[PDB]
Amino acid sequence: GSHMAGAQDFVPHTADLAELAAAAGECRGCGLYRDATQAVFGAGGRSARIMMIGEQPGDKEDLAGLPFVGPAGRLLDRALEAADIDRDALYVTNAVKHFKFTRAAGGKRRIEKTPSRTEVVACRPWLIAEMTSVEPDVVVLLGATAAKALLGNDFRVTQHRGEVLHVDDVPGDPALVATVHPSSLLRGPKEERESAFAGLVDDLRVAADVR
Ligand code: SF4
Repeated sequence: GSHMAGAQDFVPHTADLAELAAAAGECRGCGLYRDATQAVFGAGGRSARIMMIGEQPGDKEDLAGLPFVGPAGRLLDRALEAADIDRDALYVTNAVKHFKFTRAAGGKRRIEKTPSRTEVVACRPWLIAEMTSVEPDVVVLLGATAAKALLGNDFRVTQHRGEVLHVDDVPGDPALVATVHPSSLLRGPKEERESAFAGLVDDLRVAADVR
């Protein structure tokens, strides 16, 4: 096998977020563009100092064209308010920008499926473009896929959670904070979810206090 070009062929020579988001709908960097409605790019402006990265769009994100609009987005807004963070002062995006899903005989119309490492690596040039555009001071990695996208396939959020990290190789050398994805707070033991929500708030407060 070989290392793929992925999305790089499709990223234009621009740091403008609107031009990048329009170009991302034309991306064929992996197979996910085929069945998805549209690219789900980031939301926010280049003056943000804090960038947050999730895994991929969900069903409602794919329909709306923006990240974190489903129930996960409600929980994200709850956490952000608890951490004194204005959502529109952030740039929020996802490691993978087309909805990966399965249809099914019966049941839900579209069932989210985990992006493979190949798709995360293929879509990573868009992340690099976004970080070049926004020049964030701190990046919050919401969940295991977003964290692995910038920190390595073998990165474990449980090993480093809440730490303020630096990778050798991300534009602008922001501080990075790996934390829980808000969707994980929709399922699991109730008191573990409340503990993990508190910890998410802690990690967000830490990210916002990074100078
Ligand atoms: S997922 Fe990322 S890489 Fe695959 S097609 Fe959509 S934009 Fe291009």
